[PDB]
Amino acid sequence: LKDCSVPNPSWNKDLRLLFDQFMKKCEDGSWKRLPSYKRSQAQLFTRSFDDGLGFEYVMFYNDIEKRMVCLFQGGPYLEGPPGFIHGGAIATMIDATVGMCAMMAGGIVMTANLNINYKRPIPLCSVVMINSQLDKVEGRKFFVSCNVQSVDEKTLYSEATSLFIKLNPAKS
Amino acid sequence: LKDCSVPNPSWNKDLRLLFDQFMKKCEDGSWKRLPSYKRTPTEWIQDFKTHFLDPKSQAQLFTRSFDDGLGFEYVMFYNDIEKRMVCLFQGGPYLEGPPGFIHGGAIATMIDATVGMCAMMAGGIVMTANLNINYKRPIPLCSVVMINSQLDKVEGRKFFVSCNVQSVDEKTLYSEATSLFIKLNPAKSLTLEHH
Ligand SMILES: CCCCCCCCC[C@@H](O)CSCCNC(=O)CCNC(=O)[C@H](O)C(C)(C)COP(=O)(O)OP(=O)(O)OC[C@H]1O[C@@H](n2cnc3c(N)ncnc32)[C@H](O)[C@@H]1OP(=O)(O)O
Ligand SMILES: CCCCCCCCC[C@@H](O)CSCCNC(=O)CCNC(=O)[C@H](O)C(C)(C)COP(=O)(O)OP(=O)(O)OC[C@H]1O[C@@H](n2cnc3c(N)ncnc32)[C@H](O)[C@@H]1OP(=O)(O)O
Repeated sequence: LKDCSVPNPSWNKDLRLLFDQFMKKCEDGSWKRLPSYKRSQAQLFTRSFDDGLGFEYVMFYNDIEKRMVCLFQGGPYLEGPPGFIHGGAIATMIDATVGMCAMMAGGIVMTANLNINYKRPIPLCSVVMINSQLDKVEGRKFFVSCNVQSVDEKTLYSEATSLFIKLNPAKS
Repeated sequence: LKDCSVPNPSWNKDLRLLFDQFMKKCEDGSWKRLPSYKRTPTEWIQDFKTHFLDPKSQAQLFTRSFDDGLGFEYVMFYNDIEKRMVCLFQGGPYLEGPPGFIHGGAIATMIDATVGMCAMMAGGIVMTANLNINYKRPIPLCSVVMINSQLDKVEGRKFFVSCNVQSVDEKTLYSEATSLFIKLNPAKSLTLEHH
């Protein structure tokens, strides 16, 4: 049972720096780091590449603010347009972030809607901040939105909205 | 240039039988099989870098980064007169999200791949601007689905594509999506559109 949401030697300096800043944020308990594990042959999609090759990320959650931040570094195996991250790898990390935000707020959910605007392409081996927030809850409906930005927060790469439906275990 | 859109021992009978059916559809010439590779063909890399975007590898196509059967297994067939691209897709165990089912991002990925390849046939080098997915029913691991996309309208550099994700018998609708793709303006050119 290995935790992948901790620094390894594939991590760019920018990702290490940001991770350290968010670990400091965790000092008073207002933020908290989420461990992540690999998982027949079935494995978690975002944790199925070797180190550095696929998704490298850590999530930090702020309960008071119902906010999830994903620090994310995309490896060479996530390529779409030459030199950039595939639009589906972006959707994947968006979904994993906004979904985990809903799940920390309110428990088990599944994505019903995912609406992504790609504003600027993301360079392969770059590091981004996915910042999501729970906007409103309406019964079983969780409305989470987010944005993907450069580490320095100058560049806006993507914006997304999403709807998660809390499952009713007495039905599934 | 090894073609990954051909049958291999991981392809279950439904993927294999549905490949044969679309291969039959290709005989009259109305449909055509697309190849797919682990890496973009060097002609398109050259074109892309030299005229559009170069950010200054082990690089390989996201959808083709899994060994046989574990990830995305797929083939695309295109109909030019219908402006319609169909992807036959089988999702392996490494695509798991909810236990037993394909991750929403791996569904988004195969949707993006399909609608994106549809936009490219009509528009050349394009990139995703919007991708709007409704996930209606969960897709079980190792199931074979069809992604059916069509180009709905072209307006300047805008290509609007729709699609559906369906079971082989078409009775179960897993997902539906809409999308906007945008034909890239070369880096050294003006557009010269409104704005
Ligand atoms: C052969 C095998 C190879 C395999 C291939 C392998 C892999 C395949 C690769 C795959 O992985 C798929 S690429 C997947 C990842 N995609 C991206 O990263 C795209 C990032 N975005 C951009 O680079 C730019 O934003 C883009 C180039 C898209 C547009 O940038 P520009 O060109 O500068 O566009 P303008 O800003 O002048 O806007 C143009 C018009 O569009 C409108 N518009 C724009 N965005 C919109 C939105 N989100 N909703 C609604 N509308 C939107 C806008 O209002 C305007 O309309 P008007 O206002 O009516 O004029
Ligand atoms: C699982 C553990 C996580 C693992 C960790 C991995 C994590 C990675 C995460 C990824 O893996 C992602 S989870 C994997 C990807 N997700 C899926 O495949 C979900 C497929 N969908 C479904 O199973 C069902 O549609 C769902 C369970 C979503 C809802 O099924 P039901 O329970 O039958 O709910 P109802 O259908 O009665 O509708 C409920 C309400 O929502 C409204 N609505 C529904 N869809 C809508 C849409 N698209 N737009 C707008 N609205 C929509 C609807 O109008 C209704 O509203 P009201 O009638 O006004 O109340």
